[PDB]
Parts: sequence; structure tokens; C-alpha cells
Amino acid sequence: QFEERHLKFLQQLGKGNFGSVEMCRYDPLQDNTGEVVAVKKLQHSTEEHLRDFEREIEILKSLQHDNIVKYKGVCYSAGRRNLKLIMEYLPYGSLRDYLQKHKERIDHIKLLQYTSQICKGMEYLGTKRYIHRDLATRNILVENENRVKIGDFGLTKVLPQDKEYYKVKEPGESPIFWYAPESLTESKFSVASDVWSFGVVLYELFTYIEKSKSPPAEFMRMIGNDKQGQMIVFHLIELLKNNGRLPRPDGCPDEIYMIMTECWNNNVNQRPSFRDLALRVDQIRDNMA
Ligand SMILES: Cc1cnc(Nc2ccc(C3CCN(C)CC3)c(F)c2)nc1Nc1ccc(F)c(NS(=O)(=O)C(C)(C)C)c1
Repeated sequence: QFEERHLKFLQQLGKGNFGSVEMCRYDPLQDNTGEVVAVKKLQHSTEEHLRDFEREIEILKSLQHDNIVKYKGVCYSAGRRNLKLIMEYLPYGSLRDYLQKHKERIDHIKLLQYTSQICKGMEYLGTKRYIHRDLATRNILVENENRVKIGDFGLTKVLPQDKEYYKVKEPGESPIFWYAPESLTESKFSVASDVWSFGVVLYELFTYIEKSKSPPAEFMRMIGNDKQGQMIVFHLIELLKNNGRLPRPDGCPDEIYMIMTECWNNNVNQRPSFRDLALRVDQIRDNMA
């Protein structure tokens, strides 16, 4: 629906796993009344990466929800090379940077508002049998001080119709410090592993992205920064199997940390559902106010 002729590059917002996002202005009338949008593109437009990207575009086009970033369309060069994904532009950036910038103004009730919105988005994903796999505060965008949206689906996979997990081991490597143990061991991704990584997201939120307190920093301090390469993963594995966990962030109430640790259950079936998570978070929020 979008003509590359009319996309005006303004800035690069960020570059991730094989892709980049740019702030552009769609101005077809050339009269500077066009709207600012986000444009996602691939940087090695391989045929693998391109059909992965087309599956991602279909997934996003199929999602409609207040806490999911709005798909707007696609734009492709002459022929079908240089496929680009057009999305709404959220003006406050990732939840990670936003939380780091306004940490003295954002109180715990606000953190829980964000948490509840994240779990409603994730529950919508699950009702569509989608597994996000990559959920992290860097992937959560801020539309304004009262609304956040899950903002990238480059790793989202559709569950097989006959099973509740999806096995995928991708070249290059991903956020091991957000990954469930079964995803480190057997490359199994499921709603429950998304729940584990939501627990890590909640941890993130209550650390306010303090420098010492990132999951990579805490985990590599717990396993020792002396170790190298592949062995990192191995040690992480057993750190998780001896119930080594991320610590309670400073100032976090014990019930929020208990939600965190309950999503960090080694037993995949004993992890809470996103609807129960929203329930508990909304009732804690109600209690605080
Ligand atoms: C869809 C979308 C709609 N709007 C915005 N708005 C937006 C506004 C402001 C800033 C920053 C503020 C100031 N700094 C310095 C520069 C920009 C911003 F980064 C984004 N972003 C979007 N996607 C996006 C963009 C960039 C990213 F890195 C990520 N991360 S990502 O998912 O992991 C991955 C890299 C895609 C794998 C996602």
C-alpha cells in the first residue's frame, strides 16, 4: 500500500536480529502532511530471512489489540525485492530506555499498569496460538505514559496444530538470559516459556534498568565472568537447575518477587497462566491504590 518513492528516511531507531527499524515520514502528496511511521527492513535479504519476514508480517497483520503495535502495511521495491514492514510510530521508544529516563517519576503502581498491559497483550497472542519467544523490555514500546505495546514479532512462531510447543534452534544466538531452561536444553518454546520470559521482564521493570542489575549482569556474576563462549550456556543451564535465580530487585515487594519466582518454575506445567498473572497484578494494583 506504501510506495517506496514516498518514504522519507528520518532516522534509524534500532537494529536487531537481521533487521533494522527506521523512523520515516510517509508523504505521498510531497506537501509535508504525511505521517511519521516506523519501517522495518532486513539487512541480508536472503530467501530464508525473507520468508521468515513474510511470516512475521502476516502474524502482525493478524493481531489487533490495544497493547500490540499497529501494522499499517507493506512497501516493496520494483518487483518484490526489498520488502519493508510499515507500522505505527510510537514516540517514546522502548520501555527499557523510557523506564531508565523517567525512573524517579514512575512508581510501582505505574510499573504494575505496564505489567498488566503486557500480560493482556501476551494472552491475546496465546489465544491466537502465537509464541513470542523474544519478550523483553527492549521489545516493548511506549505509546504514552499510560500505554505500552508489544512492538516486535521477529521471533514469533505459530504453534503446530497438534502440539503445545515449537522446537526451533536458530543460527546466531538469542537472549539466553531471558530463556526458559527447557528452551536452553531442548529448544522448546511454548506459552510457558513466554511466561518465564515475562517473569524476567517483570524483574527488568523493577530494576529500573539499573546498570549492575540487568539479567545478563546478574547471571554472569552468578556463574562467574571467568567462563567463555559455549560454556556460558552450559553453566547457566545448571544455575537454573539448582534453582539459582535472579535476585529480588531493590525495593520490590515480596509478592511481586513471588510472581517473578513463580514464573521461574523449572516445571513447565506449574507456571502461572497470563490470565492468572493479570488477575494477581490487577488485584495488587487495586490494593496499592
Ligand atoms: C515498531 C516501532 C514503532 N515505533 C518505534 N518508536 C521508537 C521511538 C524512539 C526510539 C528511540 C528514542 C531515542 N533513541 C535514541 C533512538 C530511538 C526508538 F528506538 C523507537 N519503534 C518501533 N520498533 C523498534 C524500533 C527500534 C528498536 F530498536 C526496536 N527494538 S527491537 O524490537 O528489539 C528490534 C531492533 C526491532 C529487534 C524496535
